[PDB]
Amino acid sequence: MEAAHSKSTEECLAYFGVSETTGLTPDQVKRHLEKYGHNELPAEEGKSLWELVIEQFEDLLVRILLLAACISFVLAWFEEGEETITAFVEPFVILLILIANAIVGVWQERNAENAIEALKEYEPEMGKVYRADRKSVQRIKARDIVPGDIVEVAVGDKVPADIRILSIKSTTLRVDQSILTGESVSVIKHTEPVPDPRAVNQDKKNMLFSGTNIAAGKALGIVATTGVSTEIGKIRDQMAATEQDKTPLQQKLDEFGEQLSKVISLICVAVWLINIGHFNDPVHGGSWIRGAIYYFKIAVALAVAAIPEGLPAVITTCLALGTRRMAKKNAIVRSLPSVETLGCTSVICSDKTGTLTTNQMSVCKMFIIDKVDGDFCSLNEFSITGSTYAPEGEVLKNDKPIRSGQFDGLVELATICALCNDSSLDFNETKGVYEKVGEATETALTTLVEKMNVFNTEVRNLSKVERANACNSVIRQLMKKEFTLEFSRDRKSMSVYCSPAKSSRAAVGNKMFVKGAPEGVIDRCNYVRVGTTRVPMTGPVKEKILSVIKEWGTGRDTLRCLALATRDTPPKREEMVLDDSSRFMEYETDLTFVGVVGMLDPPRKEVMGSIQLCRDAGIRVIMITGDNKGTAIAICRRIGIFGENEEVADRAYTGREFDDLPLAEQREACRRACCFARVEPSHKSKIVEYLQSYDEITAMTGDGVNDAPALKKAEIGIAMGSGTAVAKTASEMVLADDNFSTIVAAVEEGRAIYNNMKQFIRYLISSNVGEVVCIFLTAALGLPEALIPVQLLWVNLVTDGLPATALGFNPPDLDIMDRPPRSPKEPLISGWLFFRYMAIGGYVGAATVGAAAWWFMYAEDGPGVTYHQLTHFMQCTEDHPHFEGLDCEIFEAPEPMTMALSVLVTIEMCNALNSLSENQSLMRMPPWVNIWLLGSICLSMSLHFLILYVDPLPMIFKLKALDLTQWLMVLKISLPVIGLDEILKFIARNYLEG
Ligand SMILES: C/C=C/C/C(C)=C\[C@H]1C/C=C/C=C/C[C@H](C)/C=C(\C)[C@@H](OC)C/C=C/[C@@H](O[C@@H]2O[C@H](CO)[C@@H](O)[C@H](OC)[C@H]2O)CC(=O)O1
Ligand code: NA
Repeated sequence: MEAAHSKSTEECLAYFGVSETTGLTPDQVKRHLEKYGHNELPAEEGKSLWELVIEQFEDLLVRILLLAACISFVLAWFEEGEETITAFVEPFVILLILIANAIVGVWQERNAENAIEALKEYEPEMGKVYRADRKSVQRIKARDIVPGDIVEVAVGDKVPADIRILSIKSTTLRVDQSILTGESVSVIKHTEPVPDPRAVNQDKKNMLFSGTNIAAGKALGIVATTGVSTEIGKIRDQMAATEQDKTPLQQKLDEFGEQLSKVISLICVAVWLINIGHFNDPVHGGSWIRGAIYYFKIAVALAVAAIPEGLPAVITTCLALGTRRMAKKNAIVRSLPSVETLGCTSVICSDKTGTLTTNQMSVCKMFIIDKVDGDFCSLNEFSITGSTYAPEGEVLKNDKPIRSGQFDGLVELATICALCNDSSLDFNETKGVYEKVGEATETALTTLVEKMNVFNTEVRNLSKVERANACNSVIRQLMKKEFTLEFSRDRKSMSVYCSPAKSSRAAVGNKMFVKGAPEGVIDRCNYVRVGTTRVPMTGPVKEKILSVIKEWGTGRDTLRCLALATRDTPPKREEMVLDDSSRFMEYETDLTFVGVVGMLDPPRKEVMGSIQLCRDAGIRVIMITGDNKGTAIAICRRIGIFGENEEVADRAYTGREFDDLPLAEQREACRRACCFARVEPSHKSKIVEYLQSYDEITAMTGDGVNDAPALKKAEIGIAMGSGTAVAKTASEMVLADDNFSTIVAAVEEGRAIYNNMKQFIRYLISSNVGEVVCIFLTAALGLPEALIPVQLLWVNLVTDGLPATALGFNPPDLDIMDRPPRSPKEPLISGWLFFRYMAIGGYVGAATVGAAAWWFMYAEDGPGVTYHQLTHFMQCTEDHPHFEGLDCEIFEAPEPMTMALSVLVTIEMCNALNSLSENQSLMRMPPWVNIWLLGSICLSMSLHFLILYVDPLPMIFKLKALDLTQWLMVLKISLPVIGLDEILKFIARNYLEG
């Protein structure tokens, strides 16, 4: 029964066919349980296993690198040399990274909590039911409960299923629907049906939702829906169906992997096409097995050279170090990738109360009728000082302090604010200030009564605690609070029936003090108070009332007006039906207007600049609020979303308006709307869908379970620190101080990280491009091997990894918030940037190959050899006469490879300094700016010397120590890379920037 709220209690019993006295018979229990199933959310199966590891080896590059290990393992065993430990190193280190890199991607254990599992914390273990097999109540497992069950609930009990209330045994039934609404105010429930079939959960005043817990009272009802059919269940299915996309950066890296695979695959074919001349060679010239060793040992080098093996470790360390910066700036980021995509935030949908405002409600102004006479009419405006819940303030008229007690209208003003009020004040000694108890709205009225002091009570003699509820208690001495008519969205008001104490205070029997929305209350007023006297509600007077209320709400004050009226001749205690919530409005009729009070929910102290900060950053800010369209717009103009004097008729909508628009115009409205008032529960996720349709990175925010689906669907889900756990687990970010400013502050960090992140990405890729050119040059020309795959890995992992990680601490390029958001489909390298690192990669390739060729030919300690015979090193044993000087092992010498490797390492240290800034010259930007970079460079070169000195290492890397004689040549060939890059930077700023 999904529409059980609209059906009467007799109808729900008739549908399921169950007796309220007996309950479901064990036969029915078997039938209902086998039909509707168990009352429990589906166990989130489809979890990770060994398959999660398989997913890491699904891409193309990972298979190419894996293939490099298999081919390497084949060539590892096949060798004549009697070397032991160095045998299984090439295929060993590959698995080390392939395993390590896979573990990083599989790392979704500690860096990501489950949202649906946190949602299962609301469904209780056991629940009470009345079955036909027994007489007394019997508690069973909540899962065993089925639709049609006659369940029982009391105070403290957690509601097991969506229950249609049948009978309330206690005096009044209160439930804390904080998770399914947000307001901590325990709403009062009733038994009568709600006529609207598609009414919102907040309107269903005869339903107990699962997950909710009874704050007070005891009642019995029939179970309407269970499992996924409940309100919690329907929210769960929305989250389960919602698929989260991957950050635009992640899509670029997956895209780069596909491109890099074609590059490796193309070069492998290119290398084979260059050696197509071997077709025109004798079969007795040698063995094909010797040529196959070259083809296989080359391909493995290509895979290792092209791939940036250290990249994943570099970003994981950077983003982890970026997470700590987020936490310090009040921003608990969930996942690692979230810190980067945060900078690409183009839209920020935020809630007004709590986030944009301080939630420190306080009455600022208030007016009453001065006197009425024909067409003439005059009011009596006042102003209250002290934007806080503390009574430390005063009342003044026209910027002059006055005694509130001297106005009879103000006396009843404070009377209604004190009586018609369930909240109160409470002084906290630990904090050292006055705290609120209940609603922010009602507590402000409590504070107002304390400031006014209409009956002139002693205040200086009182203590700090007695001062809390002094004036309010004095009011309670006069009138007795008989009963209160609960607040409802149908009439938008609240009244309280009151009887005078035994003292004869000139009271006309009993009274009703109304409090609620202006337009609703003023219309039901047929009379108007004038201090002590009363006059009929005339036209001219009603104009002045709504005009001032219009001025306060629409004006710069942006006040939440609240009309206060009183019923002088209310119906008798017997005639009033206390259970019928619909008749409450009729009871609140024929009222006498007393006065209006205007309160303000003060905007955040820093939102003025944060909003303006988004204006420059090109980020669109949309406000979601519960205020009316008129005031919501006025508030938007105040904080900065709107200008003080611009047109915003189509740039702002209500829940009613937006819902009435067609599907096409709803999407058209979301691309220009910057304010949504009176928003429906499901409208949050709708707006996200329309925003996502324009390929726009959205940042929706919430706090309760209602917003979970919207947060889950949004790219950047934002939750509050004071929000529920489900909102936190579903969101990508959690605001520590619940501030809109900390969102923008985090977004600014997101762009700063992405700039530094994108920088070392081009740095590593630049090195990988050079390693491919080094291999292709030494292979195509037919030269001896310049670099070994075991060497290239240690270069990408350590020597390039350390500085690349140190590049994450690069100084933030100022004026970053001046530029617009990073485009989702923006390439990492393109145009001039591609040519820039292409030339840099092109030079290092020739430098490393030339460095090795230097030792083979024009060397000091090396042999005096020429180029034409150096390319024919594979024919050393064959063509004996042409090659004669020393052993053939000299072609496979460690010296020339040490030169090629030293030149590669030295240049990357210089290229790391080139990566300090993208275009800013090293003359402008000092190389010693980033201290962590210099520390990493010193550590890298220290490790470079380590693999040459400490004997155990160089034997494995196939290297031999170089003296000062050989190191000089390395610096001569390496250092020129800075000058070349300096020229490219100079060309970029001059003949490009325009
Ligand atoms: C981009 C932000 C990601 C967050 C993060 C915490 C970790 C990321 C950092 C990403 C590095 C990418 C490098 C590209 C390069 C060509 C590939 C190599 C060296 C690869 O080695 C050949 C290593 C890849 C390891 C990472 O693998 C993940 O594999 C998944 C399945 O295909 C993809 O969905 C992820 O796409 C972004 C991808 O990152 C381990 C990992 O999670 O690392
Ligand atoms: Na999400």
